[PDB]
Amino acid sequence: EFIVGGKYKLVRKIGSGSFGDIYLAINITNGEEVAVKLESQKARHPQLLYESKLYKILQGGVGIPHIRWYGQEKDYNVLVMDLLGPSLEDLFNFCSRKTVLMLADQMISRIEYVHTKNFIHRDIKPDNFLMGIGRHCNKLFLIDFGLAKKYRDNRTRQHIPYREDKNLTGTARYASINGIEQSRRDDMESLGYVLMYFLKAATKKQKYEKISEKKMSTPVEVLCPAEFAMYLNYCRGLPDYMYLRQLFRILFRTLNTFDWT
Amino acid sequence: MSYNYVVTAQKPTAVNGCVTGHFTSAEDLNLLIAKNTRLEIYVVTAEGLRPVKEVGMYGKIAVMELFRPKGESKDLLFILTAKYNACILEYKQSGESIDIITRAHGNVQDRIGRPSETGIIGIIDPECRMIGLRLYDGLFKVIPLDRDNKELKAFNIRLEELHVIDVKFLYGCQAPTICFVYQDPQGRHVKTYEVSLREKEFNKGPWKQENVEAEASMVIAVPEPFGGAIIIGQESITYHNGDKYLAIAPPIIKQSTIVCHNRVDPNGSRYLLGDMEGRLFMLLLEKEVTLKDLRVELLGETSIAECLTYLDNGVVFVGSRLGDSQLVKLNVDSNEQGSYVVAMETFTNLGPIVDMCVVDLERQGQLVTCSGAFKEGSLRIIRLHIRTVPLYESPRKICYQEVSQCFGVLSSRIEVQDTSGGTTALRPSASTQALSSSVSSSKLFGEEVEVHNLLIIDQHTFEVLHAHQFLQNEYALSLVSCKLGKDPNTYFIVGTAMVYPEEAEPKQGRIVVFQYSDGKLQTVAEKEVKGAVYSMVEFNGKLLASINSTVRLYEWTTEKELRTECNHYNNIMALYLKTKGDFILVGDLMRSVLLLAYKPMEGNFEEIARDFNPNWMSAVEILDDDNFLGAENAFNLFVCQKDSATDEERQHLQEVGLFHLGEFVNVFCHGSLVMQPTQGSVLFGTVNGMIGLVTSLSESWYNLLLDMQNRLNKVIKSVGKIEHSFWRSFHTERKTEPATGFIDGDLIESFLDISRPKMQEVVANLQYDDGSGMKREATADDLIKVVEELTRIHWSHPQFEK
Amino acid sequence: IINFDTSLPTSHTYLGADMEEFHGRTLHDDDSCQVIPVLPQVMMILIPGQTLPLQLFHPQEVSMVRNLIQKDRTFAVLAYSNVQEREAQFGTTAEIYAYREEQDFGIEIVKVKAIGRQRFKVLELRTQSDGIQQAKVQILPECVLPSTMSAVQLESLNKCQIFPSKPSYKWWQKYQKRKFHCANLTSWPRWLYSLYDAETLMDRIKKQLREWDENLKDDSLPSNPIDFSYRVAACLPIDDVLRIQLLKIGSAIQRLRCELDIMNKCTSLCCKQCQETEITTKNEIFSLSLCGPMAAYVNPHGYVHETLTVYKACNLNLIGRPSTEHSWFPGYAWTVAQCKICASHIGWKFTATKKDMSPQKFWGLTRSALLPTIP
Ligand SMILES: N#Cc1ccc(NC(=O)Nc2ncccc2OCc2ccccc2)c(O)c1
Ligand SMILES: O=C1CC[C@@H](N2Cc3cc(NC(=O)c4ccccc4)ccc3C2=O)C(=O)N1
Ligand SMILES: [Zn+2]
Repeated sequence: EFIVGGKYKLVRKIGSGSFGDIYLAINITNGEEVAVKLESQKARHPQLLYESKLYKILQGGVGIPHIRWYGQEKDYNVLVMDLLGPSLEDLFNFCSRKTVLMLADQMISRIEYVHTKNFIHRDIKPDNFLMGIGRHCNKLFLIDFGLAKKYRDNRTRQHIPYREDKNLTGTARYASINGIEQSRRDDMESLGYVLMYFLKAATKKQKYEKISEKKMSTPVEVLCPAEFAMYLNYCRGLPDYMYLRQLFRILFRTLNTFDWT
Repeated sequence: MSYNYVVTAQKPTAVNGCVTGHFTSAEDLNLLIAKNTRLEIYVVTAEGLRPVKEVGMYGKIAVMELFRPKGESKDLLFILTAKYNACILEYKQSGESIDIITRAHGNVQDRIGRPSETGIIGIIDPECRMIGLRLYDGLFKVIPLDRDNKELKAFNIRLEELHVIDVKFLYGCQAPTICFVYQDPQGRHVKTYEVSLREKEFNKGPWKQENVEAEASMVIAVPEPFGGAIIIGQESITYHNGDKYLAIAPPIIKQSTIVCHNRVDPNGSRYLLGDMEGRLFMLLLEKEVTLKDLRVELLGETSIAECLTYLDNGVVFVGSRLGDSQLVKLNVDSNEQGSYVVAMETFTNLGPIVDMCVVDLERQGQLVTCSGAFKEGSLRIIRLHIRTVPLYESPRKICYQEVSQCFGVLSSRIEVQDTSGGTTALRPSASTQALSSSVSSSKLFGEEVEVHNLLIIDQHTFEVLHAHQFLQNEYALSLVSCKLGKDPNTYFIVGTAMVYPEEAEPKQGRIVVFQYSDGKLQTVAEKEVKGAVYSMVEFNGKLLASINSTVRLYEWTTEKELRTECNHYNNIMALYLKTKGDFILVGDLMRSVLLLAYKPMEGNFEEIARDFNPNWMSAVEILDDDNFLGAENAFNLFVCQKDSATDEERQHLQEVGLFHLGEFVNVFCHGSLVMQPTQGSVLFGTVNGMIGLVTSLSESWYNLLLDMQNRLNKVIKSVGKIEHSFWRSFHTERKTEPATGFIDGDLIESFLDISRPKMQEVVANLQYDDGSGMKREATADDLIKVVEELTRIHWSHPQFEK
Repeated sequence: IINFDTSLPTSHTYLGADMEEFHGRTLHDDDSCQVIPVLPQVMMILIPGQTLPLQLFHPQEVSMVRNLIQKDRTFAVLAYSNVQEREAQFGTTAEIYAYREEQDFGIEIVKVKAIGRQRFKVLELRTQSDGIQQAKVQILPECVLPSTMSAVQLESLNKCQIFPSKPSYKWWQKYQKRKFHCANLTSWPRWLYSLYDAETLMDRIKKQLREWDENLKDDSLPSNPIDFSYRVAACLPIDDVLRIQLLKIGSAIQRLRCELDIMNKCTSLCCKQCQETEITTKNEIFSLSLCGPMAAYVNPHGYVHETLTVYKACNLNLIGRPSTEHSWFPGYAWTVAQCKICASHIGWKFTATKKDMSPQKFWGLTRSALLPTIP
């Protein structure tokens, strides 16, 4: 049986259709349930090292896991971490399809940490959020950092110069305006579309560009509190995100546990 | 070194047994005194004791009895040694020549079994039909006394009772009957058995009883016509004979425990009792055929007695181990209270020797020892010529200060708790009758406490000049006299500990420095330590101290203080501490030898070698840079050496010498010329009062003496026909091994005592590597010269018999 | 330890209560050269008298155990100085008293319970062709020493050398005064001789243990000095070098003295990776088993853990849900405990299922992840 580094044992499958199928490993010396992302040495998408590096540069926080072991085993590269749990997405659609905005500020707090840690996730979807298990049952964790752009450069983090005519498919339903390179503003703009979320075809010019143009055809006020709709607008105007956080705390307090809990 | 020589300077003086009877002749009363390995025979005359014969045994005498079987002219002697050699001996005299004839001999050891904790018991029945030995728990060994039993064949019977205290043979029985007292979880009981030699089994005894005191220890077999037994306990004295029962609880015997007895009248009318303090009692049995009552009276005070014997004319022999043996007279009248004792003769006992020193080496050394305990403690000055200085308390440690011309003695006395919260002394002692007295600090039932003192003694008159009393609950352990640092003054340094009954391991102690100047003793400096200072030595102008398990080196500052230089931590306690140059020898009570060196440049301690073998150790010494001496469990000597031919072997000490001495060594000293081919000179003192000399030989001399020893064993007749090789073998309960690296000087010096034809037989075919260079057939004269040169390394014993 | 049975953890019921039980002994004579097989996976220091559970998976170990069952049932547990190069100087002989075999999952499993018997010294290690290790072994002796007074005692007091049995501070005063009466014939006092007396050392150890753990029944400890010392050494939560040091000791008195020295030196268990955080204190250690606070258990995959049972632990992180499968202590569910700093495996937290039991929450910690601090 596949023993990861002579210490773990892959018992079953928990997620697939991904770059790294996320297995459930078990420590043959401890008994702990473990999450293992496994990718081939000749796989088409080598995001395993990408996400491991992003976890490594994360190094702590209430939303970033701990890498138990990395390296490689024969033709299948491996990443062992703590068993994350259930996805925020696979909790919102399983439960029933205050909780929304209490989570949102937890997400908002998460992104300050990644922005202050000199990089960007850039791939925000409800799938990439996962609730913890046990002690972490109430804490948000952002994962799937394989598609996360690193702004670390020489000395202090320097945003790379913007380059027009760029493509984005990782955020299929949250692409929005993003030629404009994904950045801090682009992170928080996808969050507002995730909060909002809380005619296709094979041609991409109709399945992505038409969605984006309909997304920005009308102001956010008609689609939507309109006050936090215009917060979204002026958040996309991008410094300001500290202000946006204090304003969102004000909104959270001015409304007089979560869905599944 | 690797080859050593052991000789006896003073024979043991302590008495462990004594019997009376008719051994030399049927018309003469004889006293036989058993000292360690030495048997002395005396004839009882009106003037006193007349010595006739003294013999040496190849063993420690444990059992000594006199019996007269049917058809024999006089008494025969039964001896059992601590190595289980059993012999029956006869006294024969043909004109001037006197010999001890061996009638039967053998070894009665059992290959399996644990030795009894209460010891070895040997009894002979009044009808002279068997011998009963209690050697191992649960077994009783019987030796038939038929004429045709010359190898001493014995058989074992099983005892249901595992913990036996005492056992005796009863008088007036048709079959051999034994009576004994045993202990079980219920208490202590008295039981009897009958011994059948045909069936080799135990039969049912004539009577059984249960009412025995919880502190009963002694069984006394009363002869005819009374019969029965007397059981002596801490509070009561009882007489049991079938349905008869008598008990008394005299208030006079509660103070101390009765440890010895003897019979005065042939019919058991009177008995002598002695206790642990020196009181002599009389036990009187009243008669109508049958016994009426028991009475006890106090006779007086003698030495602390190990054994008592009556000499048929009102004279009693007191055989002591803690002090001098006495001959006393029992008078019908008295001085204060009825029937006192009067001393008439005193015999020297140097044991126990707990410490000693060598003084006046300018011109011929002298030995000063701390001897005795309790009221028998004294100082002995040995030149043999012996001088006694009674202290009336216990001497512990001693040292000599030449500048002050005085001795420093550590002592202790026993005081009892009075109602007033203080303590009261039992007798006037040296520490209470000193010229000048001082205390460290002043502080305020029937419980005994120990008070420790430091005594200053003049070297000419041996009077007490100054006594210093230490703190309450303080136990003084070490004492040195030395000069420290650049100070031109000589100091007395004492290492103490604080001992509280509720604490197992002492956590406090101190080192105190005293100076004796202008007739007074003053305190210069004191240092508080967090342990017990077991030993101290002078290390190249510094002070080496052993606190609990660590070794500390101190420096003497110009401000008159002790400053710590380096610490070394061990897993063992440093009970023993010796020094030669830059080397330090460390040892504990479990025979763990550690060799350390001082690195002067680095200022710390380095470990050179070690040897860990679990056994009980009593003393160690340094012979030279490589070889070290020690004393083992049982009564043994060992020698270890280093670097004999990687770091595994260089850090290991191996045993190059093993020997069975027969004595318990307490102290080693370098007495180079105490008594004015051999190298070095070390003296040791034992519990039995024996003083010995250890010197080092060369290869050639060792080989010659070993060959001569082997030849002498074939020509010298031993008493009991014990083999010298078996006697000198290293002995432990788990191991037995032949002796290596040691020459027995007593056997070598016995060569001068044999006849000339026997000398010719010994010296035949011996190749002598004379100083000329070429080996030639040795003659008796050359070996006589060698042996006389060997005897010159110690004094000469005087004649014993008249 | 109320309404809970202390004998349950000793039977190791998680392996199967239908073992084949073997009665009989085999003691090798002292100081002899013998060849004994070595199990290649065991990395434990075995103290004599200690129980070792094993689950063996590889075919060579199964063949070795099957051969051993028919012949003297002894294998060697080597106390490795460092497991890196598989070198060791001393070890112990273990004897099998329980054995069963299962053909589950298409493979062969052998379950063994073993007890330690004798200490030895390693002369030579041979790794023969098949892939197992046979060692040349010299059997170390057990040193029994008589009383210290057996060299100075006068024969007269030897009659009173036995004393009436125990009914006790006054009693121990009397015991010291009367047993070592002849200490004045030597250079040392009575308390020094008491410091080397096995009975007194055992009494002191029992007093200390009862002060730390009050539920300690009087008769739970053996009455023999050798067995007492071996049990105490087995139950002490110390590191490998100290266990090797205790295994090298041949005398029971020295072993007792070393154990007292270990106990007296202040200790608070800390994480091995961090060496800065304190997991538990010696006050919160209790004996949920008849063996004591520490014992050896085996997990489903054949790894032996030495678990220390403590009432309370600090700075531990719990991962996962309480699972009741394969629990070493019946009636409890375990949750994995990691260090709050280094995130290394320290042990488990056991929460009971019923409500009439006691205690309901406690912690089990592995010795290999614990380090004793000495100030
Ligand atoms: N049968 C049996 C039996 C044998 C042994 C034991 N206990 C023990 O060994 N140590 C023990 N116990 C309870 C509380 C504290 C304890 O020391 C903790 C400790 C000691 C040394 C270093 C560091 C920590 C028992 O409770 C039963
Ligand atoms: O008291 C105790 C005793 C048991 C002890 N375990 C339990 C355990 C299970 C495991 N996984 C498994 O078997 C397992 C389960 C499902 C599929 C594949 C494997 C691994 C290690 C440990 C381990 O060490 C523990 O945790 N606490
Ligand atoms: Zn840690």
